[PDB]
Amino acid sequence: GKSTTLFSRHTKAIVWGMQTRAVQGMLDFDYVCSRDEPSVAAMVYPFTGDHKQKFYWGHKEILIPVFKNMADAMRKHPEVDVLINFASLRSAYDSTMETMNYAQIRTIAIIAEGIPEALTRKLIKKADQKGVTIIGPATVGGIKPGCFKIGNTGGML
Amino acid sequence: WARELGLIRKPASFMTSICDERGQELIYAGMPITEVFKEEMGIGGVLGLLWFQKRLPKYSCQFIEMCLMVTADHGPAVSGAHNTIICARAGKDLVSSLTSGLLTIGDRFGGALDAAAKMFSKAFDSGIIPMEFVNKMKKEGKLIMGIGHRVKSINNPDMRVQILKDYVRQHFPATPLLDYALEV
Amino acid sequence: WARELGLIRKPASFMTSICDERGQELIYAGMPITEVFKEEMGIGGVLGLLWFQKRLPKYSCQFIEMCLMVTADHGPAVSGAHNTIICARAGKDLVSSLTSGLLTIGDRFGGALDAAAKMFSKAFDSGIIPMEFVNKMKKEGKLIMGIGHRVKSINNPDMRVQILKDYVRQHFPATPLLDYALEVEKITTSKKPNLILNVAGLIGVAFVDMLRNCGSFTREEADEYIDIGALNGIFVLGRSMGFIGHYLDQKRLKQGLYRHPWDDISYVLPEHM
Amino acid sequence: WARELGLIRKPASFMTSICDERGQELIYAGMPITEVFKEEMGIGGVLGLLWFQKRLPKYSCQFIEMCLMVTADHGPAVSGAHNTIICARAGKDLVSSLTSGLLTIGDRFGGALDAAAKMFSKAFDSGIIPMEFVNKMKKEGKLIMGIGHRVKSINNPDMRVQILKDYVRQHFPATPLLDYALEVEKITTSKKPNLILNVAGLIGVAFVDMLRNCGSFTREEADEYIDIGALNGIFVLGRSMGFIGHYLDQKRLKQGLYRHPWDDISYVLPEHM
Amino acid sequence: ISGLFNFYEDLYFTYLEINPLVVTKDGVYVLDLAAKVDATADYICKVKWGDIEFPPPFGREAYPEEAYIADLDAKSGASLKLTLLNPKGRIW
Ligand SMILES: CC(C)(COP(=O)(O)OP(=O)(O)OC[C@H]1O[C@@H](n2cnc3c(N)ncnc32)[C@H](O)[C@@H]1OP(=O)(O)O)[C@@H](O)C(=O)NCCC(=O)NCCS
Ligand SMILES: CC(C)(COP(=O)(O)OP(=O)(O)OC[C@H]1O[C@@H](n2cnc3c(N)ncnc32)[C@H](O)[C@@H]1OP(=O)(O)O)[C@@H](O)C(=O)NCCC(=O)NCCS
Repeated sequence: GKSTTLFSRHTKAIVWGMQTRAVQGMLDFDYVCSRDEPSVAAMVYPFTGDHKQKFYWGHKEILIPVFKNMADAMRKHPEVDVLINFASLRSAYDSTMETMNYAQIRTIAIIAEGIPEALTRKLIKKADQKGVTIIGPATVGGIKPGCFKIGNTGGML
Repeated sequence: WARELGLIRKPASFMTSICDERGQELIYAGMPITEVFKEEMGIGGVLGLLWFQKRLPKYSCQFIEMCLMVTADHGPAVSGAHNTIICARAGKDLVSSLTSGLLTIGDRFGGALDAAAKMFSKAFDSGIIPMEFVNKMKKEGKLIMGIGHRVKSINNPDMRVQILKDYVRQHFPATPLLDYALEV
Repeated sequence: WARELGLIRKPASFMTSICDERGQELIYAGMPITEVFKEEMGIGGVLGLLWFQKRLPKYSCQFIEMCLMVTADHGPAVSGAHNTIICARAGKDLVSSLTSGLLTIGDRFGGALDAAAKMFSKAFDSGIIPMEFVNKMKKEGKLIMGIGHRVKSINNPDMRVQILKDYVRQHFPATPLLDYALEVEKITTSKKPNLILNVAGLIGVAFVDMLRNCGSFTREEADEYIDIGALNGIFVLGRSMGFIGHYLDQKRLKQGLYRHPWDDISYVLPEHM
Repeated sequence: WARELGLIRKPASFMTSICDERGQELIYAGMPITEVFKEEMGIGGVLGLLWFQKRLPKYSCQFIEMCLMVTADHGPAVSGAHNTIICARAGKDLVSSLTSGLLTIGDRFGGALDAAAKMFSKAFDSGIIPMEFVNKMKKEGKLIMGIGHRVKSINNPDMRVQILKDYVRQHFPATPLLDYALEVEKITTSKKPNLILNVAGLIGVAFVDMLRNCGSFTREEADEYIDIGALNGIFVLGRSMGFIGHYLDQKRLKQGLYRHPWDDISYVLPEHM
Repeated sequence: ISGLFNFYEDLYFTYLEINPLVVTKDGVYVLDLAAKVDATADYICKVKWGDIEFPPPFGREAYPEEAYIADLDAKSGASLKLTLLNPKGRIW
C-alpha cells in the first residue's frame, strides 16, 4: 500500500545517474535543515565502476558511494527508501521497472520529460501493484522543508 | 676475419626492416633518402616508410601530417602536459620532462584514438547497423569512444574535426568506417 | 585568509593516505618516524606502512626484506640491466639509466612474480586439485608461471628458493598456497626434473600467503593488493638496487658509448617502398 | 663450437663486476647469495655489495638502511610524488607511474643529498674553517646545501636528523665532515634559528664520512663514488618505496583522471603569431 | 568375466590369470592369480595403483647398488640398467 509519509528527516535516497550538482544541492539543503545525515546514501551510474564521489557536508568533506548496478547499491544500503531517477526518457522506464523489484523503495521520483504515455501507464500499473508512490515523470520533484528535497527542487541554497 | 672468410656461423640476434644505416646512402624502408626528398614526401611520407614500410599516396601522407598537427597540443591542463611542466620546473631536462609527460599516455589520457578505432572497426566488421551498435554499447555499460564533446555540438562544430573530415571527404577514395561513424 | 576564516568551500583535488609530511613530525601511515625507528622495523616495516598502511608482524617485514634481497640483481644479460647499462654507457644519468632499465619490467621480463601469484591463487581459489590445475594449464596451451629452471632441478635446488622456503616454513603461521604450489611442483618435476618452483613462483605464492595469512589483511584487501600490482612493486624495488649498481659499475669502469655490431643484425628491408 | 675449441677470438662488448648470474649459485660481487644470507646482511649489505663491491661493516649497512627509511616518502605534494600520482590516476601502470615520478629527481628536487655532500666535502678538503666556508658561500651568492628547514630549528629539532645523527655518533669510528658540518650549522643557526642541518645535509656528510672512514674504501674510491652519484642512488632507491606506495594508494582509492583546473593556470599567449 | 576384463583394461594389465577361480552357489573365490601390469602406465593409474610394488624375480637378493641404479633410472628420461651374476668375476 502507498504510504502517507513519503519523506522524513531520516529518509535515505539512491540517485540514478551522475548528477553531482543536484546531489550537492540535496546535501546543502540537508545541512541547512539540521539533518543528522545526508539524504543521499548512494548513486547509481552504469557507465563506470564502483567508486566514491567526494561531496560536501557543510564545510566537511564526505564520500558517497557510486555503484554500477542497482543490486549492489540496494544490498549495501537497506535503509534507502527513495529513488530519484535522473535517467533520460529512453532509460527511465527500464530504470524504474528495475527499481520496483526492490521492495525497500517506496517512493520513486522520475525527472525525465518525454516518456511515452503507454510506458508511463505500465509504470503506473506496476507501482499500484507494488504500493510504490511515483512522483510522476517530467517533474522537478518536491520539497519537504526540514526533511528532504528531490533533486533540483527549490533552486540553489 | 673468420666471418669474412665464411668459415663460421653465428646467428644474428636482431631483425630489422625499416632503416638501413650502413652503405653509401641512408635508406628508409628500401627508399634512399635522396629519393625521399626528390619524391617530395614530407613527414607523412617518411612516417609511412618508417612505420608501415609503404610508399603511401600523397593524400595519405598529407592526412597523416594533418593528424600530427591537430594533436600537437591541447593546453597545459591535461595529465601529460602537466607532468612535463612539473618536470621542467624541477629544472630537469628536455628528454626527462618530455618522457615524464609521455608516460601518462595510455588508457585514460591519449588512448581514445586507438580505442575509438578499435571499437568502430569491431562494430563495422561484425555487420551490426549503427543503431544496433549504439544499443549494444549502451547495455554493456560502455560509452562510445570518440563520441562526445564538453562544449561543442551540432550547429557548433569542433572545427578541427571539420578540417580533417573535409580533407578525408575530398581526398580519400572510400570512407566506409567514417560513414558508419557519422551514422552513429 | 578566506579559507582560514572558513568563508569559502573548495574541494581538494587529491587524496592520500600513506604519508603526512606536514606537522611537527613525519608520519608513515599514522605512525611517527621516531616510533618507526623505536619499534625497529627496517625497510620491510616501512614498506608495510607505505604500501599497505599496516603494521606488519616482524616475520612479514623480514620476509619482505628477504624478497628484496633475492631479486636485487640477476646479472647484466637480462633486458632491464642491458638497457640500464646501455644508457649508462651513453653517459646519460643515474635516474635516466635506471628508468630506461625499469621500463622493460612488464610481462616478459620481471612480471613472473605477479603472474605466478595470480595463476596459483586462481587455481587454489577455484578448488581444483594440483593435478587438475596442471592438466588445465596444459590443455589451455599455457606454461605454469613460476615453474621451471634452466639448469637447477630436484636434487640440485635453486638455493635461494631454499632460503626463502625455509624462512617461510619456519616463520609463517600458515602457508596453504605454498603447499598447493609444492604439490604442483611435485607433479611437474615428475614430468621432468628441472620443472621446479622458481624464485618467481615461490615469492609470488609466499607473498599471497603472507598477505592473507598474517592477521593484518582481510581476504578482500589481500586480493586487491595482489590485483593492483604489489608484487610488481616488490620486483621493481628489488631490481632497482641491481640496476643502480650496474649504472655505478659502468661509470666506474668508464665504458664508452655502445653500438650494436652490424653482424648481429639481420636487415630485411623491402625491395623498394 | 669454434669458441669452445678456442679457434676464434671475439672481444666481449660488455664488462661487469657486480653480479654473476651464471654458475650454480647467484653471486653478489664475489659473495654467494647463501653466504649473503648466512652473514645476515640485509638490504644494506646487499647494497654495499652491488653498489661498491665491498663487504661493509654492520653499522655501515645499518646506516644505509636507516637512510633509505628516512627518505622513503615525504608526502604527495613534492614534484615526484605529484607526477607519480598523476600517472597512477591516468590509469597507467606501476612502472610507468613510478618512472614518471622518478624522472623529476635531479637538481631542484631530490638532489640536495649529493649537492650537500659535494659542497661540504669541497669546503672540508680545501682546508677552510667553517666561518670562512659560510662567508665564501655568502659572497658567491650560494645558499649552503643541507642547511635550512621550513619550520624546525634549534630547540625544535628535525627528529629524523636526530635519529641519524645519534646513530652516526654512536657507531661511526670517526665523523670529521659531520663535525665540520655541525660547526657550520652552529654559525648558520646563530644567523637565524631554522638554519639547521637538513636531512639532506646530514645524510650527505654522514655518507661521505661512512665512505672515507669505514675501512672498505680508499680516499680515491670514496671520492669517485661521491662523484658518480651514489647519493643520488640512495635518494632514488629510498623515494621509490614512497612513489610505489603512492601509486598503490591512488589505485586503492580508485582516483580518476586528473585535470588541472584552468583557474590555476595563467595563460599569457601572444596576441597573434 | 566381463567385469574381470574391465578390471584388466582399466588398470592397464598386460597379463592376468586367475587360476583357479572356484565358483560355487555361495559365490566366486580367487584362489590364485599371476599378474603383469604395464608399468609405463603409472602416470595414468598412480591414483588407482597406489604405491604399487614390482617384486624382483625370485632368486638372488638385489644388491644395494643395483637398487641404486634402479632409483637412478627414475631420475630422468635416461635409461640406466645394471644387473649382476657374479661380482667375483673379472670381466666388468
Ligand atoms: C568526451 C567526453 C569526456 C566529454 O566529457 P564532458 O563531461 O562532456 O566534458 P569534460 O569532461 O571536458 O568536462 C566538462 C566541464 O569541465 C570543464 N573543463 C574541462 N577541462 C577543464 C580544466 N582543466 N579546468 C576546469 N574546467 C575544465 C569543461 O569546460 C566543461 O565545462 P561545462 O561544465 O561548463 O560544460 C565524454 O563525452 C566521453 O567520455 N566520451 C567518450 C569518448 C571519449 O572519451 N573521447 C575522447 C575525447 S578526445
Ligand atoms: C663523427 C665521428 C664519430 C666519426 O667516427 P669514426 O671513428 O671516423 O667512424 P665511426 O666511429 O662512426 O665508425 C668506425 C668504423 O666502425 C664501423 N661501424 C659503425 N657502426 C657500426 C656498427 N653498428 N657495427 C659495426 N661496425 C660499425 C664504421 O663503418 C667504421 O668502419 P671503418 O673502420 O671500415 O671505417 C668522429 O669524427 C667524431 O667524433 N667527430 C666529432 C663530431 C661528432 O661527434 N659528430 C657527431 C656525428 S653526427
